[PDB]
Amino acid sequence: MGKLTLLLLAILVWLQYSLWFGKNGIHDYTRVNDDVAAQQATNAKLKARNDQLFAEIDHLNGGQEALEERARNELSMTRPGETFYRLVP
Amino acid sequence: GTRLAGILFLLTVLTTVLVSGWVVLGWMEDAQRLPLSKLVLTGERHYTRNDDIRQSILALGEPGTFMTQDVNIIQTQIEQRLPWIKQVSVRKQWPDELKIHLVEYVPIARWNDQHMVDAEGNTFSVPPERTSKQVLPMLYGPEGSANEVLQGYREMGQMLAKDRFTLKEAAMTARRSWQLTLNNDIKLNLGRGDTMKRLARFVELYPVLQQQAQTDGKRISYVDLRYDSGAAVGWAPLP
Amino acid sequence: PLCLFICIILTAVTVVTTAHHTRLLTAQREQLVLERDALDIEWRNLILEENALGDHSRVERIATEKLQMQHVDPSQENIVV
Repeated sequence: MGKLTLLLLAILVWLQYSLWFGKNGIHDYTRVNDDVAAQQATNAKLKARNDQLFAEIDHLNGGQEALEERARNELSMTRPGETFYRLVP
Repeated sequence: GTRLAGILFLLTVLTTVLVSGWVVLGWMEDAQRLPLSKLVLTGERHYTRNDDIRQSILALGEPGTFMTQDVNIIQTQIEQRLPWIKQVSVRKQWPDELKIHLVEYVPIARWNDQHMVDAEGNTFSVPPERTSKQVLPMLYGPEGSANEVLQGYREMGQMLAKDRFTLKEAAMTARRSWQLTLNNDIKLNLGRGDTMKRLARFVELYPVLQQQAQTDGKRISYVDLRYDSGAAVGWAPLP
Repeated sequence: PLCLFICIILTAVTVVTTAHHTRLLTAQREQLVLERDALDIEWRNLILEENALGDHSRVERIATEKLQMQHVDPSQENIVV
């Protein structure tokens, strides 16, 4: 009678609890998914940070647009035939 | 006497249903087996043409019918052949009728002389004959960063448009350096640093750059802005 | 009844589907830690290569190699805001 129903009813109740908690359950999937999302978001910025620097390193060892800017921005030296203007507040 | 009427009244109506159902079946069996040679293009089409959808749907090498055609295979084939379409929605209607809904990309700039980019940052390609009439800015940059250069174009463009300038080209390098091109081929060689404050310096410096260029009868070739509160200007003879 | 018995089946399958997908994310979370360590080490060696190439004594050495001259104060037009 009701014992046959109460048996399979309590099994589904305990089976629900093991789905939410425990190992690799719902909350484990939720917490790990949040961590994996934040890591690949950070690794995307780091990879862009490394690629942007590697691109300049490519133009540093006798390149073009990474050595002339350092000559202009840091050493204030120009090219011949270029009128140099200076802005003062 | 009355039951014979009710029998005949029911049998005749029964006969009229089957006979009418037989010719209706004949109407629906000799019509549902057709290659749906019709086509309805409902949408704002500016680049795609009526012959483009027809030629692309028959490029599969098979004239599909009604019950023997998957719309998911048609919408994908339209996507694989028309890069300027954003959303394809091909649907079947009746025995010999089709419905294809198309949505195109609205180009606001040109990406690497061969592609285009819209406002939402999406990239696509259009043949040069269907877009040569458009006067659009030409954005350059490394692959995958069309939206980033678009953010720079707007920010540098809104400031430049304040003092009635026209930003024609905006190029970015893999190391994130900018080199703008204005009207009359005025190359603004920007740098990797504070780009907006270098560009704002050229705006304040320009009234003096032009009044000196007319003194010697020279043309502004390029204005290098890779300094701190400074700028080197190259010249060229005017034609 | 035999109606709730099938919910056990639907839940047991959900457990396997949830556990299988979770152990895949754990293997990827560990791989992202190894990727970040490789990026940082790559980042460290890159900023060291920048100084050996961005050295002013080396920058000025090659700047004058392609016809560049230091800024001269007399030929420097000044403009006030």
